[PDB]
Amino acid sequence: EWQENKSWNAHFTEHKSQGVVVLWNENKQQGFTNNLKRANQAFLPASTFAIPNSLIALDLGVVKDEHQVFKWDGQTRDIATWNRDHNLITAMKYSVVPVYQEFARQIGEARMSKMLHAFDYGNEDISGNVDSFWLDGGIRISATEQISFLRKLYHNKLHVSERSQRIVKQAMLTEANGDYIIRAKTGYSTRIEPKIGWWVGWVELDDNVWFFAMNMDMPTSDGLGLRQAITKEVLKQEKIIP
Amino acid sequence: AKEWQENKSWNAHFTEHKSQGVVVLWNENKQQGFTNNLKRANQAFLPASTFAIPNSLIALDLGVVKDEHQVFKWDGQTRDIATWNRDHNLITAMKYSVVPVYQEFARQIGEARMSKMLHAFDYGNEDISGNVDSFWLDGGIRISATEQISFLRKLYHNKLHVSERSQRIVKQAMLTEANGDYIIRAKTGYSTRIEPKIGWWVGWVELDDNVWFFAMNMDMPTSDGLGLRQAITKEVLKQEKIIP
Ligand SMILES: *C(=O)[C@@H]([C@@H]1N=C(C(=O)O)[C@H](S[C@@H]2CN[C@H](CNS(N)(=O)=O)C2)[C@@H]1C)[C@@H](C)O
Ligand SMILES: *C(=O)[C@@H]([C@@H]1N=C(C(=O)O)[C@H](S[C@@H]2CN[C@H](CNS(N)(=O)=O)C2)[C@@H]1C)[C@@H](C)O
Ligand SMILES: [Cl-]
Ligand SMILES: [Cl-]
Repeated sequence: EWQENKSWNAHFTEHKSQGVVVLWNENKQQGFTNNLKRANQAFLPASTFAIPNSLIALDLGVVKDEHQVFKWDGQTRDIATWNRDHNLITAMKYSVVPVYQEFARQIGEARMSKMLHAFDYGNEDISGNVDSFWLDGGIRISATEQISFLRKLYHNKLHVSERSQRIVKQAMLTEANGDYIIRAKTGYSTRIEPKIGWWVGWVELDDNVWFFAMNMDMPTSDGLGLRQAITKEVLKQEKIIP
Repeated sequence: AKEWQENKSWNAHFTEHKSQGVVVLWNENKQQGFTNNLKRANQAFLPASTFAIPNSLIALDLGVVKDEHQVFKWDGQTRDIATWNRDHNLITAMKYSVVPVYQEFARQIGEARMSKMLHAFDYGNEDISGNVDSFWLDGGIRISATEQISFLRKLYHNKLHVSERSQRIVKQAMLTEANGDYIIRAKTGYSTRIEPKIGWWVGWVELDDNVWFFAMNMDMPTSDGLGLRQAITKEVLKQEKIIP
């Protein structure tokens, strides 16, 4: 079942914001959200598209492994961490769009369309060329749809190799300590309103996994740390992390 | 290949705690090694719970362990470490150093396959003499800090003669710490059945642009000092500007 817990709206309104958190308790097969409507509204994925793009690139051999180096093209872009050589791990850490656009061009439109359909990722009616559609609004996805996709990835159930799925889950590693492991991907959609932040992923515990997907209003880049901070406040409230 | 560099200033991090030991570092990009004590870096000890790394690789490659979700049920014997008295999988068995799970792996692998695969891994002295389910606690096997690094470099590069999948699963199980600055994959040990009683910590630090392998051991006359395995290692990594 799904349970709506409107008490989590306080974690957004404390920051003069609005958003949705969606949680899924894998052991109990139960979901929770503050806003069932916004949980099911589709937003541009922005940098969260790094997950399916990386899976497809690895499965087709566009990317050999997580050590392959994608050289900087020497064009200075306005995110400083993009202006250097990357591998699949650092490209995900720094959300390096130009690396992902070269992956997409090599995948090509036909194989990209077929794979996203196989993954049941995003809307049926995608539009835009293969290096741009995932930046310019040609694909969108909801927080509940991000959870369903991430559950398939966690269980190695996507229609790509087990190896591809294991490598991308390695690249998603964000935090680990003696209490929990978080595998996740941030996003920040700026090209089309509403400007939003994403954080999608899961928390591994000794005896359970909690999937999460959040998006929130992001009128300026000043608020970007709230993607992780508000999510962690909800996880702490629900006793998932200490 | 390149000369080991000795840095005796690291001894201060041991003597601060009235302790003695060795830290060995390997800079992968530069193919350069560093230690406070070249002699002790080459001294071979029982691996104790550091053996969980090769034991898990062999169990996965032979199909004794299907994957990292397979549950190893508690046998119902109450042991003195409370976290052992519960069901485990390959991830939690490594986190809690659950010897009874690893002893079941070793019995299913058996003496012959265990001896052959440690030979294939070039692991320490390759000697499994003793009980098939305790030789890494009180039998003949011995490995040095430098030998631990040689083994871990092969694992990092998927160069051991087991499947790539087996190597990726064990590296997942070794995950110890991750933040925006670094990832540590590592395994603790504490050898208490045979003198000298020692602590171990072996593994690597992944940075954006390099990997630093480490192997440390130290005298551990009482369980008091077990946190020094990680704390002394991190003081050295901080001194060398590897972590903040
Ligand atoms: C993905 O969604 C986009 C990228 N994701 C970004 C992110 O890191 O969240 C970056 S924005 C980057 C963050 N660090 C720089 C400075 N932040 S600050 N000090 O101004 O608050 C800017 C980028 C948008 C992808 C689609 O571009
Ligand atoms: C592996 O080498 C041995 C195991 N390694 C352990 C470890 O924690 O490093 C456990 S010892 C663990 C720590 N806390 C309990 C002991 N007392 S305390 N709270 O002071 O640390 C249990 C175990 C020895 C394996 C061969 O047994
Ligand atoms: Cl990992
Ligand atoms: Cl063990």
